Amino acid sequence: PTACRVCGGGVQEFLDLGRQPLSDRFRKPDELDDEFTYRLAVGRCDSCEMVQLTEEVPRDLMFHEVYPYHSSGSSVMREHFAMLARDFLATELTGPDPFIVEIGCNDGIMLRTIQEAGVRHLGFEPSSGVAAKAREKGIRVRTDFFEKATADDVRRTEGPANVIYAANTLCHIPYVQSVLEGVDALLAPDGVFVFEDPYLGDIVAKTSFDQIYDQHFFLFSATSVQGMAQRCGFELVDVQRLPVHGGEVRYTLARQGSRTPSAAVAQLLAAEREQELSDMATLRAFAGNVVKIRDELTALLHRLRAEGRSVVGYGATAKSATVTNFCGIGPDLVHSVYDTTPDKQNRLTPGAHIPVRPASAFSDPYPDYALLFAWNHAEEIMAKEQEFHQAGGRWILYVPEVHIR
Ligand SMILES: Cc1cn([C@H]2C[C@H](O)[C@@H](COP(=O)(O)OP(=O)(O)O[C@@H]3C[C@](C)(N)C(=O)[C@@H](C)O3)O2)c(=O)[nH]c1=O
Ligand SMILES: Nc1ncnc2c1ncn2[C@@H]1O[C@H](CSCC[C@H](N)C(=O)O)[C@@H](O)[C@H]1O
Ligand SMILES: [Zn+2]
Repeated sequence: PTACRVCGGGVQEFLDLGRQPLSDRFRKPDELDDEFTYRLAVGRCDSCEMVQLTEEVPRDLMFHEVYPYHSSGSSVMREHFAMLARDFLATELTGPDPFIVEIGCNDGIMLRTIQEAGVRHLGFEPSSGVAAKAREKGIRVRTDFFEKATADDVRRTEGPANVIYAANTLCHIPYVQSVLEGVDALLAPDGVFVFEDPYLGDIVAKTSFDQIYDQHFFLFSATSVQGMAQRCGFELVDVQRLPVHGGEVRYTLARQGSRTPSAAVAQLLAAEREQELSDMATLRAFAGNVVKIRDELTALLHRLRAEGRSVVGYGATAKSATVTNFCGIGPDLVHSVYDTTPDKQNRLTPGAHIPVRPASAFSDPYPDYALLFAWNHAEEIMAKEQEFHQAGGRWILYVPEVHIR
């Protein structure tokens, strides 16, 4: 039985994805085939409605010098964060001498615009190789985890932050209480803590179970974020839905009664209550659809092999680990996975051990099918891969349902 990371309440499981490897550990073909596994399963707190995993992977197993994800590899995301940065420069960072702190700045995808504006800033990025890529752009970065203590250090030496921002980062952090204590110590009395992460509403609507893997500890909703804020002295004052990463919410927290919540907060809370998003029965129905997609996807891939049709994957996403290991998909069904990330090329995917090859290798003669694990990047990827589809190759998607197009 598992205690809620936010409130200490009881977490009831509704989905068990089985033994999983680390999502971003790509081994060389010669490397011995052991690896760390953990049980991936998800539950909902009874008190605060926080959806969360029931086993944590230690932070240092996930975030360290070989973290292979470099945010700046997507043009869509580069544009997304530039705009977010400009939006902040125009609103929250108009002070004299404003200060913005980003938790999980990675290769500096967001902070580059802040630095280029001459605004004082600090990235926390415990993963030293991406941290280094950010410093190369001139960005000020601390190779440390953000938590209560390092936030106190930063308050002490740099004074309060007008904005603390985290993208695709807070949901990676089981110790959200120490984070929030750090925000409390660091943030200006009139500041904002803004974070954006994959949205439970979108996961449930699209049955995108591949959004569940080791680094996604929390699947936030407005209902559970409002509860978490309230419980720590903050308040949810705005929400914005975002289409990136398969569907996200950007949550804006201010200290309690410092600002008036936008109409958008009540409206989303009401949609979720109306749709019974976080009712155990809804989440269990989602889990039932998860199994259906597994069963349909494997039936398709085995049918393809029996009809002599070649299948590869496209995008060696962290997400794809959950798919290949839960579904039992390896090299006998999907021969290679094509990917743009140098640190993942000439390696095997975790658990399933499918060879990863450079995307530049996905070329004539094309395979018959490409299983699109990077389905959140469909438009960006398919625009670069017109020749494949023109030649008659087809994509296999499993979100929101198994289908070919
Ligand atoms: C755009 C594009 C990507 N690709 C390849 C590159 C990447 O390996 C992967 C895409 O991964 P993408 O869906 O962005 O992140 P992943 O699920 O891994 O998830 C990661 C892990 C992390 C930090 N924990 C997180 O939360 C999100 C933000 O990112 O796909 C191409 O080959 N061609 C392309 O044109
Ligand atoms: N406690 C913590 N403080 C700051 N960053 C952290 C952290 N725990 C993990 N991270 C970093 O959080 C990042 C999650 S990946 C998301 C990166 C980027 N913000 C983007 O949206 O694409 C990784 O670079 C990881 O090393
Ligand atoms: Zn709780």
